[PDB]
Amino acid sequence: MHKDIFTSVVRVRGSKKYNVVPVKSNKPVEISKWIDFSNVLSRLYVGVPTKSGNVVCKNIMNTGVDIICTKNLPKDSLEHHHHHH
Repeated sequence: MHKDIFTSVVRVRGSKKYNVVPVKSNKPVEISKWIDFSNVLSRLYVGVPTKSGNVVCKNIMNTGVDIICTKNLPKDSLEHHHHHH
């Protein structure tokens, strides 16, 4: 229609079960910048296991837009429902 919501996969550097995180933008971006931002993420390593809606870089490429990961990264899997066999 006009612009598309940026959504890409960035590398997450750390021991947190997963390896990469799906990130999205708060505001619509032109598809030409979707590639451009993904290029940035290709040199970028997120090292924070966080909840959904976490801002990695605000004003990416100095645009005024927010890039947020919407996947929940479980770094330490501490489940205390079961004991242990």
